[PDB]
Amino acid sequence: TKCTLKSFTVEKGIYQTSNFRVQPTESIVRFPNITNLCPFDEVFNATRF
Amino acid sequence: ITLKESGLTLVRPTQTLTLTCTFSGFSLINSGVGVGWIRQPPGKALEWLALIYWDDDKRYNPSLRSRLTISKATSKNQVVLTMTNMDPVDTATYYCTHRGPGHNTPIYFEFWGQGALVTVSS
Repeated sequence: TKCTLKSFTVEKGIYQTSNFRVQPTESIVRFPNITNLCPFDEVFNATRF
Repeated sequence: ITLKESGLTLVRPTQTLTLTCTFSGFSLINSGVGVGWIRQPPGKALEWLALIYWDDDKRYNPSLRSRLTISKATSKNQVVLTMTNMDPVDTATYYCTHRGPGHNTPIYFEFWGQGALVTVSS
């Protein structure tokens, strides 16, 4: 409170010193959900080149 | 991987021998894979008949060429060998063998059949 009022003597009263905000505790993988790829086991495991 | 031969085991002279190797465990559509035939008379050394790679490269025993015809029925997973003008010297055991891939080089004759005793007599 002294720091806000910049004064070594604070008088009787109520002062709004600061704010608080609960911090995030976690991160949740940022993802949509997949399902399928493309043809790779059909270009590298090909029978005849 | 299993192989099994079938056909006529007894045939008259001046007739034709036919054999069918029906297999299980591999397909003649992959790379490497091929199927061959090897005969051995009773009490003699082995003998090579014919060979067919996966891309249909029909190698034959030269000395035994002009008499043999090998063909495939891939749908039926079977190979057919045919030799015309059979003779009493052709009494032997006939194995059908399989040549597949290895780890750095193609394998040849890794698997054998169970034989089909062929007698040419009357």
